[PDB]
Amino acid sequence: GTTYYVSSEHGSDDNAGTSQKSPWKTLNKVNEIASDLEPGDSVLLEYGSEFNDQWLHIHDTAGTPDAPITISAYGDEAEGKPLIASNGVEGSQWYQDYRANVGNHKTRGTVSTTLLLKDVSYITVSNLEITNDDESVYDPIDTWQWTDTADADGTSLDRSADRMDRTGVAGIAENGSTMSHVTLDNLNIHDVDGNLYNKHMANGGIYFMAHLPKERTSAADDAWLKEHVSRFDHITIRNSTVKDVDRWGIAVGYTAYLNYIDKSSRWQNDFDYGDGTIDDDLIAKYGATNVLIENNTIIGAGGDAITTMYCDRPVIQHNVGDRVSKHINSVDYTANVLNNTGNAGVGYGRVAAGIWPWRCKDPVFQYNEVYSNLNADHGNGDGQAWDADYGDGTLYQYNYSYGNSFASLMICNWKAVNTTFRYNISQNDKRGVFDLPSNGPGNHIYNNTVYVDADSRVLTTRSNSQAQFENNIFINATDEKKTEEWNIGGYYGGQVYDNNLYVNYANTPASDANAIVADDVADVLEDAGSAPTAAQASGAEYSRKGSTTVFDGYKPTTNSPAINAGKVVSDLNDYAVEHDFFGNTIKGKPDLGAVES
Ligand SMILES: CC(=O)N[C@@H]1[C@@H](O[C@@H]2O[C@H](CO)[C@H](O)[C@H](O)[C@H]2O)[C@H](O)[C@@H](CO)O[C@H]1O
Repeated sequence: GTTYYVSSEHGSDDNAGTSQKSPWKTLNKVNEIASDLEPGDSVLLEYGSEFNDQWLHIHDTAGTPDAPITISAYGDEAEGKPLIASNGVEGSQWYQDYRANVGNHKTRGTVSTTLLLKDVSYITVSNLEITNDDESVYDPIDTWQWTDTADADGTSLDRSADRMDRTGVAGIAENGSTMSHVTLDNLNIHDVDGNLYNKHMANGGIYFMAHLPKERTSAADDAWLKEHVSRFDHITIRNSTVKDVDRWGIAVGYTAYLNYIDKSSRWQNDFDYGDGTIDDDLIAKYGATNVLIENNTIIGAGGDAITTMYCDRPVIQHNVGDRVSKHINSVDYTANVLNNTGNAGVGYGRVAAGIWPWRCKDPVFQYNEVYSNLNADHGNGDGQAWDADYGDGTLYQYNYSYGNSFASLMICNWKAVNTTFRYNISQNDKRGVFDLPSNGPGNHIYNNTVYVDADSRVLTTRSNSQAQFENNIFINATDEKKTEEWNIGGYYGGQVYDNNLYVNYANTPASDANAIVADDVADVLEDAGSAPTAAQASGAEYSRKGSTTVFDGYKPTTNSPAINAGKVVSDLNDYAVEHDFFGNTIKGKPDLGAVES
């Protein structure tokens, strides 16, 4: 098919636009043909371009498996990725409507979006700079700090509950068809100044949600509704940066069809989650398939870094979350949050975790780093790196958490079931490592290494529910031997421990008939607590290849009591043991903790 060139500085809207020799100047020539773009068509924006007060709204078109549509850059890479900068302009706005009740949230309203993909399939978008700046909002994460009062050091926030929602990239399905094979690659998304509060409008860095294609009046409409399902398949977001956005970093899969998955009777925000189990057929039919989120960097999101929602077996890997929950605090999150009818309340949704799933089935979170999730001591009711939330079969493996305000992992309330947390390193995670607030059963927590400083402890004090703890290394990183509270509460049997390593503690858990005790961590691990304290300058995950890595301190010493000392785990959630934190195969009786020497 056809290739179109646009050059902010060298082009003219009087050119044919079909040649680098004679390119267009503005995105309005692209907006005009957007829905007529065809398989194989490309739109190439020239490195060094700035499209200020402009936007790209592509709708109701598709590539083919063999001829996809491409939005990318052309020219001298060194001039910097072409910038698209809508700046909130009225021309960037559109009307969002789920067309049903999809939670006690604002789910209906005006949205400013720099790059909107509405029912577009088989499209790749790459190599773009995307902002949605409000010059009247300034709160950069690079120089952010906790201030007792609002708007100190010439920061400025709009705390309005009714602040217009903004997104850098919005993926919207509302045709009752599958929106499939969307690739976002190597986008630099920043300064998307959305609503501080709203969780389920297209409000943040990147947001994909599905709407009903028409209102549902009564049960009589289900037969039709269930056969024209707006949903996502094969969404990939990779190599992208999302920085200084409100509220969400990356959110994929919130859907009107949650009324089928969450079994609403009246469709009046009334739900039945059953035992927390989610049927395969249900999440596959009404939710999102083949969602892949990899090699991204999230810095200073107002709320959560990355959240998969109503996704079937999504894969979230090699991503980095850095200093999120910036705006989830008592000074910034002040207003009485909107619903569609009135108020959801003051402090409603004043909670955020790092990288996690909402009502997903067997999501895989592997090879991710999360640093210093913010504000647990200033009004953030979460502040964890990881949150096995409402959902079934969450797998967290091979992840690094550092310095999070409140704990490494949460497992959140009654309908959070069948979680595996294995081969993860937690270092300097504050006020707890494991957060077990009223969680459901089936949770297996094994072959983790957890470095517990004097500002933390093994369990959050509010922990009260089920966890099977095996082959862990617990390190009391203080100057005396601590008597730890190994056990709080009894929901679904409470915390059961077997065959873990307890370093520099004065006691072991009552339930652990197979405890390994060591007084000195230096007889166990090469250099515990020595992994990094902040994300690599580049935003990439630190390397885990070579003779030398930043994680080498978690390697067991040559005659470590960790070596071959684990029980052989039977994973309670049908997740086969394969390798350790570094990709080293597990050989024989596993080594205690997250690293096979
Ligand atoms: C079980 C629970 O309450 N978990 C909290 C999450 O709250 C829900 O999130 C979904 C969005 O995917 C809806 O907004 C739902 O109505 C909320 O109750 C919360 O999202 C996270 C962090 O933001 O932490 C838990 O406390």
